[PDB]
Amino acid sequence: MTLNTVALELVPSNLDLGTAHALAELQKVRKLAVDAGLDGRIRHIMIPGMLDVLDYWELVQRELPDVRGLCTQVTSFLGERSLRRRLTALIQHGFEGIAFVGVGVAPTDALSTFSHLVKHRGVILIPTRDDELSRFGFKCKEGATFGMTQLLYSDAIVNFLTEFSRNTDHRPEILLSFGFVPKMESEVGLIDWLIQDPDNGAVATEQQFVRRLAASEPAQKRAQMLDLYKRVIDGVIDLGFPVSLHFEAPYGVSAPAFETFAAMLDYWAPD
Repeated sequence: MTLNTVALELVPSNLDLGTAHALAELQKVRKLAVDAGLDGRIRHIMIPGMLDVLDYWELVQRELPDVRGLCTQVTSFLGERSLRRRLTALIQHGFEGIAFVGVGVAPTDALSTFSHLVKHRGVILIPTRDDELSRFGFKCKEGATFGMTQLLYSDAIVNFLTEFSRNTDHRPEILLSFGFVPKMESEVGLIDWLIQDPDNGAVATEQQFVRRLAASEPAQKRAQMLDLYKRVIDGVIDLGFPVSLHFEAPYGVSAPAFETFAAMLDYWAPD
């Protein structure tokens, strides 16, 4: 009924670099996972749609043997029969959960139509986004099984879920998203761009917290991020929602990223 999982996001490698490179990067991921002692603690790989998700997933299984598959599927460009063909192929090839996203079939319509084909049906949850209490409450009403959060760089998710758990009896599984921030974010600013909301403040707060983990040194950066992880976990796991974890490395998975992920799991891991 629930996934109760630790999901590592592996973005598919672009076709230009070739299949040998993609497999080489996957052997690196597998080996860095064993490095940090995560080689049994990560149960799922989350492969987002933009390689096709089915093609990368076959590569992933050849080098990451201990993992099952989650993915993202855009719905707004497929008819119901074509989308049913796509979701069926994804389930048949070993995907256990699908987040329905969109820019055709509307995502919230797919949440109800495919409730018996797809057992775990997700939406994106952005706790700081305006109007999210009703938007996320509508998506659950339409049949969302889990909410995968935007990258979390504050504790706004704590107040979001507490007020959500009081205004409705919906208890969807929450995939808490934590993203490692390398010093290289100082120059590229990819993570800062991903979470932007032009005039939010709460977001601005998150953005400030990101530029610091970047400017911080690896020892303290891990501690500052871990401080936020424990504040979120302590303010959430008792609320009645099934909680899972979504680990991201937007710049590419690295040994520092995995030791930060291992530190989070060492404090609390789902089950």
